Amino acid sequence: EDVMKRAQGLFKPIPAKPPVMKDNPASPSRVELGRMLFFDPRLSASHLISCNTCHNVGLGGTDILETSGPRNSPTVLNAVYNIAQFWDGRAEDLAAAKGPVQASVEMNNKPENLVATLKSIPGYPPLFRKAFPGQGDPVTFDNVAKAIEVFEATLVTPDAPFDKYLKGNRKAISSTAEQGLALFLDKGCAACHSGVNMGGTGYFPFGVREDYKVTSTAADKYVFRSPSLRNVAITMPYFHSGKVWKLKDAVKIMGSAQLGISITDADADKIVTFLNTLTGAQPKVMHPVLPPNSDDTPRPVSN
Amino acid sequence: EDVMKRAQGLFKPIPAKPPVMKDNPASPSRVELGRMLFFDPRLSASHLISCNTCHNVGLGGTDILETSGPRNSPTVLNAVYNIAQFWDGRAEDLAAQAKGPVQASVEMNNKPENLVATLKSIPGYPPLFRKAFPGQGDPVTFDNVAKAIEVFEATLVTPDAPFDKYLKGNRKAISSTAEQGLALFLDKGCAACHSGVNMGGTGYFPFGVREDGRYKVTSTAADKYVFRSPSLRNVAITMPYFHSGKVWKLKDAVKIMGSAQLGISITDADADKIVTFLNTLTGAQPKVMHPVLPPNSDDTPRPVS
Ligand code: HEC
Ligand code: HEC
Ligand code: HEC
Ligand code: HEC
Ligand SMILES: [Ca+2]
Ligand SMILES: [Ca+2]
Repeated sequence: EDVMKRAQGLFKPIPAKPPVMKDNPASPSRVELGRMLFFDPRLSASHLISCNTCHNVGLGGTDILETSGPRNSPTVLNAVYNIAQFWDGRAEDLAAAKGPVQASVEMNNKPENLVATLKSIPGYPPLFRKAFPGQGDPVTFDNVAKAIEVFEATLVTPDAPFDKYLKGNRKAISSTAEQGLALFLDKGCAACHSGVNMGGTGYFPFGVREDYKVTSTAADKYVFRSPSLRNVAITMPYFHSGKVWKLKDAVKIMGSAQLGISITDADADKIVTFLNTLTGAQPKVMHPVLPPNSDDTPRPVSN
Repeated sequence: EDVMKRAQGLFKPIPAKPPVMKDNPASPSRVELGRMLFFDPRLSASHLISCNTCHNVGLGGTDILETSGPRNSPTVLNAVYNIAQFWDGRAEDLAAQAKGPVQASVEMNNKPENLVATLKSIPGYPPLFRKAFPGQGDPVTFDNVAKAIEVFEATLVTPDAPFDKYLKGNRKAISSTAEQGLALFLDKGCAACHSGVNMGGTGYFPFGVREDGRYKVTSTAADKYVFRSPSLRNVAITMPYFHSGKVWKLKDAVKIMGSAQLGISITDADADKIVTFLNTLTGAQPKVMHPVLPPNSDDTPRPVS
């Protein structure tokens, strides 16, 4: 199959094994701690919002809201395979500081309040000494993000029917889905939505905006990340703004004159059918049991 | 006309003003320190090699050699507008920081702590680090060396290429043949990968040119490597081409990029028009004063060989 072979050139399947992070080695106790932090709403100043609120592991790693400039929450699933870390920005700033964990935390908290709160919870410091042995002061923000990152690295979705197809089985997806794939290649979609994550590799001067929703940029210095399409069927709504609710409308907008690509409604349906093959196996995550406040834990602040 | 409006969609001209670096504010003394360090060969263990050796401001910010796995040196000119920092790697690793390009370059020829100890042994350096990073007890550090350099790098931009005058409205700034090259570049789909203010350097793609004058071809990286699609600004003057530097002639690099593997075929006539367009992307080359560097003391480490 030409189509299969062309697919195997542009994409690779998600490995079952969590990828190693260089300079952040995974260990049981570090992965455990990262899981606790991920579900602990005390990392928000109000004590109500955890990472799981906006990146819900039960809803495709996102929260099925438009936004929470406001942005749609991208999935945490397979985010460890994204090269491009942010929805949009100017070239120079995406080039030259804060990564996504820190940025996310600052949405509803201050790093220093976060760390002072963790220190006030007697169960946390012993877990940080186990997870970061050797350090005199292991409860720090950088260590919070390290622990969370080794947990996020286990939030991968191997075994999507498309991945079975990449590994050699032509029958793992329906031939309607195969027609959508063929269309996805020939129309040019794959140039931007490529590699092991089927996107997340780069930025383009191409946002979807209003004035109806259309692809555009005026000569404007902002560029947008072309997202991974993995699990796109269950991470609605779509695009940086979350303004477009249906996958089919998303596919149709992407059939813009501005990126080459003309597509019929019939083409769209086949493409959607193909995009439906990219839903992998969803991680089964245990809700952690969190250590209790002390009398000295800071009070919630409503915002 | 229409070809113009499409080009204004995809590309953006280089600003004349150095871009502001988040958390790395430019100041006259930080810029001056960064220029000194850039031209100081004592940042290498041999004391012979400076940033300017591999990224020569005289030669389009590169060194016109294949390689110095070994990689061709990308230009420093406008590098402040590259989002993608490296030639290639796996997705998960490019996602992480194994250090940025300054640290990694230094590691080609030296160790960071030897660099720092060398700078402290040069009496004229510590005071300049004090002026450049006020309020810090110990300002001579590896991170401060990179910060000083980066604000110096931020001045190494090339505004006013003929193509940028065209972006700004003037259709006569490039030849009508250049304009046909432009039309081709867009229509064959080149611009999706070589877009924005830097006309590339925005992303990684699972295509590298490999050993197959067409011994070289685009081939997929079903191993798990992706390659940066580079900025094509000043491409006419930063030969040889591709991550390995193996293709010397621009026109050959263009033909190679006419790959069916990327849904593209171009005639030889086509290639020539595209080359003509690419030649419009050379900007004004920065005029950089070679610094006068402070002298060793008697305790400055010896060169190694
Ligand atoms: C708890 C501390 C966490 C963790 C570990 C992460 N998040 Fe969020 N997140 C939110 C939004 C709107 C974005 C998009 C920001 C933008 O691009 O402009 C993010 C982004 C991320 C990422 C990047 C994922 C990727 O595509 O590579 C990651 C890894 C990440 N977050 C992890 C929104 C929120 C919230 C809504 C209020 C909350 C709460 C969090 N995030 C918290 C966390
Ligand atoms: C071929 C016609 C396609 C198809 C079927 C899709 N794409 Fe793209 N894509 C690009 C960018 C920069 C974005 C983000 C835009 C924004 O957020 O404002 C997108 C977004 C999508 C989505 C939304 C998915 C989500 O998780 O929100 C979908 C379903 C989608 N694309 C499918 C970039 C590009 C390109 C770069 C030039 C090209 C070509 C395409 N996309 C083409 C297509
Ligand atoms: C002196 C300290 C410097 C500075 C400030 C920089 N360089 Fe180099 N450089 C070299 C090579 C082969 C590469 C490519 C590496 C790869 O991607 O695999 C680099 C890369 C850079 C960059 C990134 C540029 C970009 O495209 O965005 C930058 C900003 C950079 N360098 C700055 C080769 C060498 C050398 C050859 C021996 C020497 C000496 C240096 N570099 C030194 C420095
Ligand atoms: C349309 C026909 C074109 C033209 C005229 C060019 N490109 Fe690309 N390009 C891409 C990548 C990933 C690379 C680096 C590959 C490697 O080094 O192994 C390139 C490289 C080039 C160059 C060399 C520039 C240099 O400084 O060395 C040139 C002149 C060039 N390209 C022109 C990526 C892509 C794409 C991604 C899918 C597409 C499409 C194109 N390029 C198309 C074209
Ligand atoms: Ca979404
Ligand atoms: Ca070169």
